Amino acid sequence: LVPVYIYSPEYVSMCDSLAKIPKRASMVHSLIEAYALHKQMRIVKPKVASMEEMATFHTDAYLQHLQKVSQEEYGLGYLCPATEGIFDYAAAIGGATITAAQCLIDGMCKVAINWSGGWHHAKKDEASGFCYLNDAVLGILRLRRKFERILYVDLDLHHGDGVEDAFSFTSKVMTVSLHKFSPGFFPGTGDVSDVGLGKGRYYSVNVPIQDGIQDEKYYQICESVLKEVYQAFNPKAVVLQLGADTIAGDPMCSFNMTPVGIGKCLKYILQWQLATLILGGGGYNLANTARCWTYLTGVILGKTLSSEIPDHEFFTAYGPDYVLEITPSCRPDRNEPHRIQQILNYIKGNLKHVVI
Ligand SMILES: CN(C)c1ccc(C(=O)NCCCCCCC(=O)NO)cc1
Ligand SMILES: [Co+2]
Ligand SMILES: [K+]
Ligand SMILES: [K+]
Repeated sequence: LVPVYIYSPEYVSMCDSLAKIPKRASMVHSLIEAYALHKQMRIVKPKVASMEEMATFHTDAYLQHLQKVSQEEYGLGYLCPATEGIFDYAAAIGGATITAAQCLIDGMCKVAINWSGGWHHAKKDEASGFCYLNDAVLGILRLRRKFERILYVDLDLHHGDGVEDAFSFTSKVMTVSLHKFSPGFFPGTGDVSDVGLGKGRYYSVNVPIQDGIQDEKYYQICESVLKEVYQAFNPKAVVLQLGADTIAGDPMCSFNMTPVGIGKCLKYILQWQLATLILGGGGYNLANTARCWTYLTGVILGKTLSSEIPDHEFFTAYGPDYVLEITPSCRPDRNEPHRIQQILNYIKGNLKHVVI
């Protein structure tokens, strides 16, 4: 049947509050609306995550803390300050991801979308990198009720450390993250020699990338890795994290990608035809993130979209040119193709240890 699109007016208003990405949620949805793609999807009201559902991953001590400070010392510092209503926004986004997982279980759909999810840094007892709750972990754990092996792919600019760590000692969930890996660059983990630990050894994969990667070399990397993971690990479902802080024009100022490069990655995964749970993440050039996740939504739906941005609530944000396409910046590509090749070999090596 048709892709699920998780959405409600109130969920969006809630996610709009998030101080680092104000009104992003409305922008993304408004743009998806303007292209009529919600017509071609099933809309499902997210449920709010209960206290017990969040404790499938997070500790009770953490969670009760989060709640208390939401009314008026678990990582709630500079990057995750303890503002009002944060407990509720966290529950909302957690429930939204879980809800999508549920839809995939009940075979309602083969793809389910929560663009406002993708909070990949949160730990069981600590906030991190703007992430107060790990919704990707919550959804993976929900998918494990039905699906034997889960692949978590993370294409955010940043290492999916929170999700990797949660599953670091298990062979039931494999984590693949492609990310900027550089001294000083958050969160600092996920060098190619990071493979997980114990029973989980070889069931974490990390691709370290330098500034200025563009669509071609990026897709070459991504395809090469996923092909191997697919053959070795033979996943029964995919949780996919598509943070748009990789996209040219983002103030993270790092990668030099366009949504076409990412959708080719998404297409690769989609052809496996598994239960796939699609998440957003970072993305701080707000119009650009909307263009990306709108385009990606086109891809999910095998639609080609018109190059001119329809008029809608946030049309002014798309000036001066009002086109869907993003132009690569002229920034240097810092990725030596030798280093990339050793990275790919090192991973191919690693993945030989994975036999199901
Ligand atoms: C005062 N000073 C010199 C500094 C203050 C903050 C940062 C920083 O960490 N910036 C990066 C914030 C991390 C965001 C990661 C969240 C994300 O998009 N994950 O996907 C650096 C220097
Ligand atoms: Co990010
Ligand atoms: K990543
Ligand atoms: K693992």
